[PDB]
Amino acid sequence: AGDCLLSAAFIAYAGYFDQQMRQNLFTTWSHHLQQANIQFRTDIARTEYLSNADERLRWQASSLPADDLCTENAIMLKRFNRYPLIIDPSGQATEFIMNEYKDRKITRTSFLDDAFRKNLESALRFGNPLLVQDVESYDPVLNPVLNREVRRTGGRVLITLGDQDIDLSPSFVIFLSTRDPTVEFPPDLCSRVTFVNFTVTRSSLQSQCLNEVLKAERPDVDEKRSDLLKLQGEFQLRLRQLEKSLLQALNEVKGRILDDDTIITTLENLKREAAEVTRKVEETDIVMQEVETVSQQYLPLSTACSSIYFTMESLKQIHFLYQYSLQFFLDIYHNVLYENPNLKGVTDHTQRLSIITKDLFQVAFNRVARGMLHQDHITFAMLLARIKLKGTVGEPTYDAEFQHFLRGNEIVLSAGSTPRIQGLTVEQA
Amino acid sequence: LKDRAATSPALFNRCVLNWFGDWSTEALYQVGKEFTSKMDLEKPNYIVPDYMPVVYDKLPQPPSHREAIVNSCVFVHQTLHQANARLAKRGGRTMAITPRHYLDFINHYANLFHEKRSELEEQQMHLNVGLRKIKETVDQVEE
Amino acid sequence: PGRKPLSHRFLRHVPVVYVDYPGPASLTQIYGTFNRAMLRLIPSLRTYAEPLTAAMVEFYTMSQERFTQDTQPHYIYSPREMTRWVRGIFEALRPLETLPVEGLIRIWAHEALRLFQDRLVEDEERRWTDENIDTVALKHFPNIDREKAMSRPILYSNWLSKDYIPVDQEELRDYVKARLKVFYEEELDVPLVLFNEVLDHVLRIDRIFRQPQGHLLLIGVSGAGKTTLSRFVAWMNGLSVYQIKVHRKYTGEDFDEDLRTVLRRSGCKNEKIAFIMDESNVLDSG
Ligand SMILES: Nc1ncnc2c1ncn2[C@@H]1O[C@H](COP(=O)(O)OP(=O)(O)O)[C@@H](O)[C@H]1O
Repeated sequence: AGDCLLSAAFIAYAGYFDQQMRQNLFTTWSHHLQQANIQFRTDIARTEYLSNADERLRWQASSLPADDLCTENAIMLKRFNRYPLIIDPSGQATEFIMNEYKDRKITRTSFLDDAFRKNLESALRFGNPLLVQDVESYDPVLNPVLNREVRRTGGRVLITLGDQDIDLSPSFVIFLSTRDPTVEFPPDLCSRVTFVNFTVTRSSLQSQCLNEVLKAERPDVDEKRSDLLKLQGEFQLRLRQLEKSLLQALNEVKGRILDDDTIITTLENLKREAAEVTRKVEETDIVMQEVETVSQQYLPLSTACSSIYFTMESLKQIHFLYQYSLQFFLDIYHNVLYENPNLKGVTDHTQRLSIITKDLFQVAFNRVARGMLHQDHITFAMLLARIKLKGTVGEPTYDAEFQHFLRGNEIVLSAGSTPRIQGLTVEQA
Repeated sequence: LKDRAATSPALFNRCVLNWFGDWSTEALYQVGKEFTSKMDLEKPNYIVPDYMPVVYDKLPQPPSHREAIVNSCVFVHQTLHQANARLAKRGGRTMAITPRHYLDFINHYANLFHEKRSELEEQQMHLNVGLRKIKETVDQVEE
Repeated sequence: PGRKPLSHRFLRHVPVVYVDYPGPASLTQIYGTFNRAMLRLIPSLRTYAEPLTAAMVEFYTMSQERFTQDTQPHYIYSPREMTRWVRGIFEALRPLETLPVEGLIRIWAHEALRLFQDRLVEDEERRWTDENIDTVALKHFPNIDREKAMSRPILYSNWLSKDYIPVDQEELRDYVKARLKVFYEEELDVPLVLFNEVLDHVLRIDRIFRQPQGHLLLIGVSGAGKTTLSRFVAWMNGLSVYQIKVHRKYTGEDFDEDLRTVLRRSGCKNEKIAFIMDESNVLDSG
């Protein structure tokens, strides 16, 4: 009861918020439910409760990033009542949904197209998906479609799309998308669509980078995290598959006793896999106790990565030419991970993390500054130094000192400004 | 409305404006209670140690966990309203949340609850069928 | 806003007269005559015409002093509100006789809430209006029974009886469910739960539809039910709802033709039209 409550509250309400806000919403709802003793199971995974193995696998096959935000967006996209409105500055979501609907012949159309109505009426009759981009100029003829106000009272299900009436095919699904990362929408359109937001955020970078470094460094914790996820149902799914295989074998052999090994092998395999699942469940206390330690060990690297990328993104303000995309930072990160010349020999993890962090800082500075004027190298270099200083823990953040260094000399006062020693001037005083 | 009046002065001359407020906690509680009725949320074993109402007025007595479910749904709506307010206060680009969001949330809850009860019931009956088959195999072995 | 200052070249040829809001004494003299003329259907309450006008003017001025246009752009309080107040009270006394003072001040309070509170935005404003309508009622009528207000849901409807008798919450709710059964049978099988605000809004839209010049400005969040309630109460009063099907290529002459069609239906064939529009329906200032 409470578990589906949380899942549906996440699906219908969240979707426009970023990963941090989605998680804050979910943890607040979970705290409220547990405080009222609405029994919901802890250590929940939204992704695998709202999807199974084959759906996720086909999603990854059809060009879906491995990030959890993309998986939750795909979950919101498979099951929805209000037709989704996609927010993605880049195009992975649009190509994802084009791939997910090749077999149903999804038509690509835009509101700016003069043939939008012609492409929409034919799509709605034929019953094939239609994906419409550039929702900035949303066309008000879709209001009956988004409202689902089709009149079923008549013999055939006719929708009053415009002046004339068109029969609504049951397989018609419309998709809306935009190319702009963030823009205001009219509330009337807002109430008729499920905002699914692929826009990337500091928390999204932190999660992506943490996942990537955990896959690269210490693959064992990543594989046992995957196993922890598989503990929610899909291992039980394979359990049920072996159960039905045993049931088929039982009446395939008709209870043969002369050759019993045919069923003894299956029974032994079932016993072994049951023991394995029991061991995994009983280790759920030991795991997520060292997994959390490992994840927190790799957290400074991820927060440094997010800070570095968003400093690069904000470098637009310094100069118009300083234009860097997310793919450029992803290339920098993949370079510091999978082809470092400094990581060939060192195998200890605590030293490997230091090398990765240091070289990530260095490669970011090199790649960014190579396309910067020789008056901003110090600016980027010392912004990176500030990021590293917040990264390290041996010394304080020195927030007050930086704030003074930046803007505290603008404090207005005229008391005691007279120089006292002969070796001093008024501005120095 | 400021420039809607300027474009057409007759909007405040011949039209008696009726302001619709956002659905109050009572309205949300009533919608949730009525729509989550086909759902079977009746749990005989349920204990309430604390006091966390949102509706505050009707049926504050120890609930049957159905009042608790609807109370939690209304709290979800209120919490998203607080989330929007905090996001606007500490930044910008917030989005209006309508009663249609509440209706969509209740529909999602109903459908997901139905699916996740039906799948468990069907796997349980499959398990019982397998148990009966194993008993039949035991009978064959005894023979 | 929207008032462009006139050019001095034209302004010198036209003298201008400043017509301000009538003062409390002028308002009292204006509407005391109206109250005395209205109360001729009930000789039993002639002595209460003076305090009725006193309370009307005092409440109107009190709501004029605060809750001005600074907070919201639609907080316009004019003697037109007083005129509508008098017209509503008079229409609520046309078929009705032998009314006690409690019933008269009940009608007064109902009209004051309909013309003074349903416009307010915040709940604090609404409860301020309720508290001060109660306090002015008790100040200008210190010798009345709690029949004046009883439960705060002051409702008037002409559905249960021929006249415009006040109705109870539960009976009206049951009647609205009964009519919603047939409404669903006709169309919109979607369920509509009837909470207090829904009944209040339905009654307000009905009383607007009663008058010949009834025009509405239903302002509220999307999905609050403004359109559904509008069509429901339009059917419940036998008005044919007409909507504009708006798209991008929907031009000005299309709107002109739609206006021509709706006016032909309204005038010719004597068909009552509940023609409704939304903000998404408007794309041109024309
Ligand atoms: N009192 C109510 N109970 C249940 N549902 C309602 C209620 N009022 C409105 N709705 C729902 O709102 C939807 C349409 O809302 P609408 O009338 O378009 O609001 P608005 O006109 O303010 O956008 C309908 O599908 C209906 O189910």
